[PDB]
Amino acid sequence: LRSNIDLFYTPGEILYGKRETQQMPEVGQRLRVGGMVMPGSVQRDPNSLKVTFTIYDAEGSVDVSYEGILPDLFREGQGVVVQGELEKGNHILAKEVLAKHDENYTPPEVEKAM
Repeated sequence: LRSNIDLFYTPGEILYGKRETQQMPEVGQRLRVGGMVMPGSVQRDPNSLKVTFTIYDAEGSVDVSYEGILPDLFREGQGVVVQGELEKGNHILAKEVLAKHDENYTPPEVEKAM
């Protein structure tokens, strides 16, 4: 199947199969995944920007480690997007976390590489 940039999964598709059976990701790879943050799941380090949360949908759930400056929109019970790398089973090392605030990403060849 095609569409969008990169690939993507969900908290069903990382466990059950990508939207039919297209493949499963590598425990060695980078990927992206939307899901709804479970309430209460978001632990954050009392002294650090580390997070641990779970994201689910009407199907299954996955865990997320993130560490860093979290979207100020990110909330307990909204439909976020993760991206980063597969940890082990159904857990993602997020590398950014996004709060479905549309997002766009300006490339290099505009800012200071015109």
